[PDB]
Amino acid sequence: KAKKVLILGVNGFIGHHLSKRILETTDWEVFGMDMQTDRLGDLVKHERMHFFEGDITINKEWVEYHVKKCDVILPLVAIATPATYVKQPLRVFELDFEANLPIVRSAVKYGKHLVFPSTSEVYGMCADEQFDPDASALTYGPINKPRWIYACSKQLMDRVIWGYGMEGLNFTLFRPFNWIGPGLDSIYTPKEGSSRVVTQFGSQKRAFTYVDDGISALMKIIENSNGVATGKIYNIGNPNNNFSVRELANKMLELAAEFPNRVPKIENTMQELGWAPQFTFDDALRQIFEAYRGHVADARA
Amino acid sequence: KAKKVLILGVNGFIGHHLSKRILETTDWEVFGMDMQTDRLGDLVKHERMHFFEGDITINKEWVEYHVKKCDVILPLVAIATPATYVKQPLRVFELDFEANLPIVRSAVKYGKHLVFPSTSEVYGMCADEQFDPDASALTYGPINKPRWIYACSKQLMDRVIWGYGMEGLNFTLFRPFNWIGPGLDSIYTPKEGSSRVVTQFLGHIVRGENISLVDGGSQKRAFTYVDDGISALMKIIENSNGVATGKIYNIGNPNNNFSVRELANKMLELAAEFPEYADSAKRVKLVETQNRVPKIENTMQELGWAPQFTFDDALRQIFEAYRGHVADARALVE
Amino acid sequence: KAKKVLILGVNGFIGHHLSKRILETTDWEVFGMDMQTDRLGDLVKHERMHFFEGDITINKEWVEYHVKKCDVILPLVAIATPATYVKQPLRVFELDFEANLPIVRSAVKYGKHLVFPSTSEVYGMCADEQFDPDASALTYGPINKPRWIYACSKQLMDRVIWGYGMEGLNFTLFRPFNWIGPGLDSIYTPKEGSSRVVTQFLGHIVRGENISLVDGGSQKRAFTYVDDGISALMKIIENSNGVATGKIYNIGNPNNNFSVRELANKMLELAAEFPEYADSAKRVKLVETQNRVPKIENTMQELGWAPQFTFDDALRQIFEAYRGHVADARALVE
Amino acid sequence: KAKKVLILGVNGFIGHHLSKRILETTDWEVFGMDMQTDRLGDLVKHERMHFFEGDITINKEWVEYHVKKCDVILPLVAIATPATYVKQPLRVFELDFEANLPIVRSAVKYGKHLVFPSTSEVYGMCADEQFDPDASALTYGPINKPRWIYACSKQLMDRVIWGYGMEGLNFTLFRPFNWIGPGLDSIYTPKEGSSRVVTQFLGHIVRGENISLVDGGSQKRAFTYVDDGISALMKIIENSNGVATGKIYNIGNPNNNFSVRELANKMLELAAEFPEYADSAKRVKLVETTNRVPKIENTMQELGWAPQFTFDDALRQIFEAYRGHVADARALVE
Amino acid sequence: KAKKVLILGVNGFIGHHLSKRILETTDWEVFGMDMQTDRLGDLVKHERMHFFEGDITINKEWVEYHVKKCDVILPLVAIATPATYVKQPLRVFELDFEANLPIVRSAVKYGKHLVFPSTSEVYGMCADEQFDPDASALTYGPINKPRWIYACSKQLMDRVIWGYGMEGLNFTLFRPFNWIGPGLDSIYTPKEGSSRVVTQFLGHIVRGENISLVDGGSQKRAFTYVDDGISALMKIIENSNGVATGKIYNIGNPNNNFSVRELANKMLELAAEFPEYADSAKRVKLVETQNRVPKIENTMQELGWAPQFTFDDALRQIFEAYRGHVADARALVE
Amino acid sequence: KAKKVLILGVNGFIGHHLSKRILETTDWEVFGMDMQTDRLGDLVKHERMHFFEGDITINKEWVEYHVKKCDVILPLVAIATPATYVKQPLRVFELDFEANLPIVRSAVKYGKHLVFPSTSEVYGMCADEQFDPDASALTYGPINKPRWIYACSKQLMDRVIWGYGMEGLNFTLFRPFNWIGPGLDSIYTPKEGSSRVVTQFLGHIVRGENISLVDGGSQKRAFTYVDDGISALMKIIENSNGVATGKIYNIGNPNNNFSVRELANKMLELAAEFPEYADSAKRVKLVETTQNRVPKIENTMQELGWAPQFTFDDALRQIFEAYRGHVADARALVE
Ligand SMILES: [Cl-]
Ligand SMILES: [Cl-]
Ligand SMILES: [Cl-]
Ligand SMILES: [Cl-]
Ligand SMILES: [Cl-]
Ligand SMILES: [Cl-]
Ligand SMILES: [Cl-]
Ligand SMILES: [Cl-]
Ligand SMILES: [Cl-]
Ligand SMILES: [Cl-]
Ligand SMILES: [Cl-]
Ligand SMILES: [Cl-]
Repeated sequence: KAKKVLILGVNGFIGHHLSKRILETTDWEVFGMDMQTDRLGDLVKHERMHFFEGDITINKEWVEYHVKKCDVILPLVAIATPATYVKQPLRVFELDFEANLPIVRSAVKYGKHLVFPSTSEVYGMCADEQFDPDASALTYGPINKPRWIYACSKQLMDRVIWGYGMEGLNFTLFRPFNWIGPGLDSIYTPKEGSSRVVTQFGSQKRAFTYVDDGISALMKIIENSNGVATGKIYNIGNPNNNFSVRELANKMLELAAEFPNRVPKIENTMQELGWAPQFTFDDALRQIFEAYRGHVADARA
Repeated sequence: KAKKVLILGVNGFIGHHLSKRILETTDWEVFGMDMQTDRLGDLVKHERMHFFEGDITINKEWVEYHVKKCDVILPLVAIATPATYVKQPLRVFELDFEANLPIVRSAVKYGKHLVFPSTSEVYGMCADEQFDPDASALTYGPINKPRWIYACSKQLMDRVIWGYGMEGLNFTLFRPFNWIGPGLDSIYTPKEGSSRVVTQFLGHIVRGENISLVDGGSQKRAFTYVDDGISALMKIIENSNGVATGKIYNIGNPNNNFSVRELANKMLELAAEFPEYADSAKRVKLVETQNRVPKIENTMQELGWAPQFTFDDALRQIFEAYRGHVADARALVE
Repeated sequence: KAKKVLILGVNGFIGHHLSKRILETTDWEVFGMDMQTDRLGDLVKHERMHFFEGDITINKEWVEYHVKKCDVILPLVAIATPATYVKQPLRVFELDFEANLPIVRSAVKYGKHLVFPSTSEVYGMCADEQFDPDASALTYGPINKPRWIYACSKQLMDRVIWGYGMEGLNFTLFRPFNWIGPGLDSIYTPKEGSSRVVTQFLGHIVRGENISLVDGGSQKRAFTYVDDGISALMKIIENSNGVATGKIYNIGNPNNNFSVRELANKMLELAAEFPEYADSAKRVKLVETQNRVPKIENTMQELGWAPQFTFDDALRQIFEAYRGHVADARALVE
Repeated sequence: KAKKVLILGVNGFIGHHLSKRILETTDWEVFGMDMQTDRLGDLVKHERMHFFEGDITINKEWVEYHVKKCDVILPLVAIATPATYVKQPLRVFELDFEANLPIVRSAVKYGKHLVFPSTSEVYGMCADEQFDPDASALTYGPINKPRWIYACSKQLMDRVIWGYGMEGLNFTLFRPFNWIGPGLDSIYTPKEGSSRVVTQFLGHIVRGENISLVDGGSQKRAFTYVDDGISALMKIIENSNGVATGKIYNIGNPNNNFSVRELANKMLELAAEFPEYADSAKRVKLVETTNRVPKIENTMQELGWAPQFTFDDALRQIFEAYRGHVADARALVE
Repeated sequence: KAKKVLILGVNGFIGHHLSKRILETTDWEVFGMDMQTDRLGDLVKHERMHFFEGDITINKEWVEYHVKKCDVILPLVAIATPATYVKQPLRVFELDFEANLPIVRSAVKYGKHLVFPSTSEVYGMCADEQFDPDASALTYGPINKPRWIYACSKQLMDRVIWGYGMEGLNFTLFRPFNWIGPGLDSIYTPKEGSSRVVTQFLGHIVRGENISLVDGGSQKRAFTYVDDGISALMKIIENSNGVATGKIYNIGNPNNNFSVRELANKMLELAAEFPEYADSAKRVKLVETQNRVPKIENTMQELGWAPQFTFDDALRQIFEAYRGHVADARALVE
Repeated sequence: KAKKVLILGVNGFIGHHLSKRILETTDWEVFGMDMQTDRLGDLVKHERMHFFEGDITINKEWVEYHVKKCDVILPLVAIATPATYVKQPLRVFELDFEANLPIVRSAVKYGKHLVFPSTSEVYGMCADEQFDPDASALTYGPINKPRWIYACSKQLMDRVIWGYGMEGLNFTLFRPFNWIGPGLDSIYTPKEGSSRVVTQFLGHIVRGENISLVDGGSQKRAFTYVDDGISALMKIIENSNGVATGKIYNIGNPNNNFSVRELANKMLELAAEFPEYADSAKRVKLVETTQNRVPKIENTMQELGWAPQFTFDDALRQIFEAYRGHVADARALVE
């Protein structure tokens, strides 16, 4: 009777944050697949948490089985390191596109709700003051700029999923804009996750989104009250936290003193999900320092 | 000994015209795959022409075998009908991308020269005065406009090929700009090749039907006679000194830049000169319901190539060729 | 050391009652496959009970591994709902026959005991007074009566298994005749096991819904308490001296021969005795919209078995078991 | 535009006689698959006859390709030899059912007309005065009589095809009743087509071997000359106004109703009239070892068809055709 | 963070002794696959011991996943029973070579350290005083002596691994020379590990059965206590600065050099001292029905290793361990 | 009715000579598979010659279909170039063993006669005076000498075939000893058939390039004219009353027993007699760089009714004659 949520790549930034919220705030069962459990801590001991081992490129039977068993499908496995797009464009395509296509097709076959991570980068060099999921044009560079294979792969997957939507697939696309929070993803981790630049730590701006706001929108998508999220595409970002790299540096140091254009349009996200981001840039970063104080070891790695 | 050219989807516009030039002007052997031969006429009786049967979505072993056998690989099979992009986007992805990828991957495996039909559509809503294959940005609409699945499939394919190029694949991408001539592909033929709009307009003229113009036919296009298209293709296949390896060429005549309305008027005027068409053409009503110029600098310089045919010669050649084959012209839009 | 019994589709009527008997009366290990465990209660907690997850149409490797590991193989997964035969005949074939064949073939490959649920329906419109698994002819209606795809699929599987038997497969076929008891499978559960007619009547009765008597409801059938069914299965699994190898057993009580009408009336009269049912049952009308008696002589002598439960005992047990689980009862037809 | 007919298992009795009619009386194209051509006479020469090599159990790609290419699909490959049903029941299931199913599914996928050889045996031990494809019940013996695996495999294939018909498959099932004529398939040839008893009896006769009658050879059967068989098929393939779509036709001559004893005697009487046969025919004794009328009303009415050849006409044709081909006749039982 | 060691075929001689030493003397994690855990004792309790179920011939996905997950890959599954080489050489090839090749290939793909059990038998009838892994010639009998398919399959695997080493594969081959100790694998267990001749002799001794000496039992061999074997394996798996990468190591004690006859005598003589063995030992008849010294110079010097255990100390160790498990000793030859 | 002989890798030395013998002396049908026909001359125009296209690593369906169709199965496709064993051992294994295994398994399934080219190399460093297929030990070097992956792959295949023989497979193994004749396979052609040492010596001689003599070139070998090799093969394919079923035959002329140096000198002397080769041949020097190999053929002679007729000298003279209007094809032997 309880809703079953399938998270592929659950040891990630998103997976462990989403699992926590689910276990703590609902009666849903979590089916979570990954290779390691190091980001989950105590979640795995929870009686509605069901971790299992597998890789989407290898455990095809075990993955398909859980797609049939579950109600809502989150395939979160994906290469999302900008350095890899340039150096090994083919690895990006093989994992983010080719390895995920069967999982999409299983969600179709078994009539499930596919909640898929598109990308904030899908807009590319779009010039709109606000990136509109229903309206903005999508602009990439020429073929001889291979970094664009990431955006192009994600866009094609969006259109393939949209195509299946035209034939009856219940899907929601979401595009996270620079989610940040405790438990940041490791630079080389194969998951849609956290903002790289913030871990590492100049006038390029981006919209930073505290993870709790991101997760809240996701919960509403999974709950899908009245089927409102079906067929829809949502930017999940805080456009009020549009800060430059210099500003990030300066605020992070000003915050560390206490302890011893790519703007997402989110109108449809707010209205349709009854959602609004609560965390200011300042709140967001304060939260990350409060969290990592003990674990200086986990920070470096 | 002789160079071997594999054409997947040979029974049609590019298949016919390319095979013809190859047989008549080189010692190369042609291996052409398709389901039927009714567009090849007498080419099959030539000793250097090797037609064989197969379908790229079915005959995987027989196709791969030919990729290992041949030197140059041209996979022309694809849905390239604008209406289908909107109504059936999944079928466009499945065939144009998904079913061509194993062919690309065989070309990688056996060290062959992959000569792949990219598309003029890949530039999308590009604002550049000339679409430049080494420089222009590529712009599509949002996900809720599914017609863009074609340009997006074709883009991702160009990038996957580019990624193999970075690992040693010998490839050339070509982007035909509105190739037109005798033996146009039927509107629903799943082959890269001939300008659909010109084909559609020709079918209307000969059936005596109205020609419908969106936004008063303001859309401008660069029209290219097939002989010009083929000559650039020949140079790519020859690949003197490896000059075409790693390259992307628009193959178009930027000097034949006309609006869709100008195209309709010109074809209507031309139809009236021919007694085979005039009477159907008389019945045609033009009814009512932005700039796409190819840069061809690299194409002309690297390949020693220049387009020779004006808009006028192009269309005339077309009307000449169909005059005793009006039934063929009429069936172009069925 | 100990016998390992593999049950595929363990989470239901047969899986539950059998497993229980195995755990309480033998030293055998039970390996049970299904998607959920809600029909197994605390059985999973027992050290000789090994539940594992999978679907026969998906987990090919995991199922075959278990066929190699275990000694006796009971593949229970099957659409066995009459309504479904008529409306989705292909689903019945795909699951009951096609998805079960690889499992049969692994039992062959690894030299296991295949204990396979055939069906009392295999006899079809047989005219014999007693359905004899070694002698009775098997009669179905024409192709335009798709209801018979179920019996025909099951007959073909029995013949395939028999063909494997000719080549050395150790098999036993069993044909349950309307097994009934606690934990009936709900009507769309895709498992061989419980009498659908008794299950649907129970559901409708507890819901105060009218009952359908097809063709006046004079078709006579034989009803069997689950404990009698299970006792016989236990004998088959133990297979003392190889007595059940190559054999085909009807498991049912021929003395419990009642018509559909008689069943409905009996169940109505019984429900009136219980406080949980009497109110809803009073609201039940019978609505109008030959003999199927099993020979069990070989089953009796070869397995040293005899059914113990009368019709009344059986139905009584069922009503008692559901008194505290009225929602389970209501859900049987959901 | 011309209709394309696909025959899998073309090199034999049906493939030869069907192909000949098609080529002689229509503009349709034949695509015929087999391993050899020795039974096709001079047909291959015909420019509308397209023979190709392959085996339905091996050449999956080449078979699927031709299914997509063609309009009408006749899969004739099947073990149809009564002795093999008994001794090798698994091979019968594997070829007749399991290897034909992917062909049925390709016909579904590509929207083709599947014209499938069901069997006269599907009725089994039916008691009806005439075997009615829309109504007659179907009765086989028990599982311990494996001969029934042929009829049961064929029945299930019919129900699977029927299930696909419910989802939109354009099919016609046909059941030939002992078709006979020149070019009989030898007894161990795996194709549906010719009467094996007639073929075997001819074998013995030409070889001077005794003919065996079982249970006194009293069983009546309907015998059909091949030309009447083909005329029905042609009407099916033509499918005037879609009338054959979703139908099941017995194709036989109910007026040619003869026992096995009578068949032997008539064949022996007839052989004595032929110099080439008489010396061998004299040595044949009938040795004792220890009714099947087709209803053809729907066939006659929907196809506008009537069987024209008497049993006597039919046998005379056969003896005439083999008269200067004694070796071939002897080979029918090898 | 911590090194992950994958052992395929863990429930046996090497598996138990290796996992124990890993858990006690490192912080590494063990991932061990097998069908059962009965040879693992209490090792499964350890938090760094991860038993999982599977068979390399079936659970392809689960095996490949663990190869990607783990750092060092030990595939121990193989028929290594001499009589089976003779009786079923195909089974030996299929398991030892064909079924292990995909495991090797995954180790290549994912960049892992392949630590592979080659065999002392690979030298065959080598005439060298010391079998040198870097220099000794490898000598087998003719094709009509099927016993050599074992050594031939193992040889080819070593050369295939060496080929992948040339391309970057990080491998180490190890060749155990008659490893012996508690927990000997039963004779028909398909795992590389323990000395079959010693296991067979112990089995007969405890069963009061005769011992067979082929050709007087004058064949000499080197015998190695298990702790000495494991110590070398630990160094290989630690692989300090890649010292064992690309290397081939015999792991034997050349000072324990005894004939089969001397082995039998010494085992019987030592059994007399044990009251649990003495009585069955007196019933044993020794009945009539080449030096094999490993060079270990590279093993000693590269790995910092030396065998500590004398032959007599090794046999007494074995006799002590089986003292309270006579059942287990007797099951060795079943 | 007529016997059907399947030759996989028909466009080369054995394919050509065998196909010719079959067409001229029997009523058998030849089904030959390759990528090209340029080594087949006129043969394809013959009504009992059926050439078809395919590659054993790719056209699995089309190859298996032909195995089922035909009666006798000759899979000739294999890397057999000594330099490639050392440079690319994996490719040798993959083609010679792995890609041939399914063909063997099809022959088992469809009850055919598998006639498999094993190799004289299978004996390895055998010390026997005559290499006996039924008795001689098989000796290779260590793992770190990858040249031995060829002999080891071919040995394992012979043992897998033998194992299927034990369960009923109709097989014959044949081991050519230095078959030499017109139409030599170039040294990089992936086919069993011709002596590489003779082929490379010819190639270098006609190109006026040095010839290498490994370890002084003292090792003696047996050299067999192709006609003698084909005569034995024909008897195997006919297989009258199953004489060849389950058997292993060396096919060589042990009377043509000459050292590698003797071969060089003999070829150089022969080259000097032909105007097309003489100028090139004068330029060749022998380069030394840092064990007899006699086939026993008693079973082959007595079982098959066979004996080699051609001397070393006739054999090489026939080769030199054949190539003299085809100098470019001789030079290509080592390209
Ligand atoms: Cl870039
Ligand atoms: Cl805010
Ligand atoms: Cl659109
Ligand atoms: Cl111009
Ligand atoms: Cl029905
Ligand atoms: Cl009773
Ligand atoms: Cl029978
Ligand atoms: Cl009549
Ligand atoms: Cl042996
Ligand atoms: Cl010592
Ligand atoms: Cl070497
Ligand atoms: Cl001689």
